[PDB]
Amino acid sequence: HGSMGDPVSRVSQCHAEGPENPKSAACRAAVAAGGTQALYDWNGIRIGNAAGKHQELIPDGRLCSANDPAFKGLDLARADWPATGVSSGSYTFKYRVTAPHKGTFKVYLTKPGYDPSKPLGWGDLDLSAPVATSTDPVASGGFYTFSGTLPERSGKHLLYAVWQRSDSPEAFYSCSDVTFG
Ligand SMILES: [Cu+2]
Ligand code: NA
Repeated sequence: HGSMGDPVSRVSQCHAEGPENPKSAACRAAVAAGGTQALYDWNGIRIGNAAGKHQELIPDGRLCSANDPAFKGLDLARADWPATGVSSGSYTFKYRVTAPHKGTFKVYLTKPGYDPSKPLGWGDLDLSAPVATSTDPVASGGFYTFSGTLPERSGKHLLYAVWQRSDSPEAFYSCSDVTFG
């Protein structure tokens, strides 16, 4: 259980605003669409029986909720999700982990031309060249820390992190909004 901490996941960012009266238009829309409970369960975007079949199990437009209706407010195609500013180059990812598990993280970045006003699909992600991978990182202080590389990009983008357990078919999913502008 967990979610991306740096760059902060969309679910954790809405939680940090105060789920009962969010600050941003985007998080207010997420709560009107899917309720406040999702934000308290920020560490629980999961598929119990994924077994590496992410693209088979998760429809386009359902990546940020992992096709769980509880999290459907996170699927909105907003141009205005609050975003972490990033730059191309080496990057130290921090994944906020509330329950450690053996397994592998892969982090994918949207392709050039990404339009956040359209639903997120697998086709929008560069799945052939993950920006980071980490197998069995060591939890410390409530985080996994692992490095990768953000490639050259120009404007609004999204990072999609898949955490597949190795002792279990369960996986966890995180989308983080970023901008290179
Ligand atoms: Cu867990
Ligand atoms: Na975005």
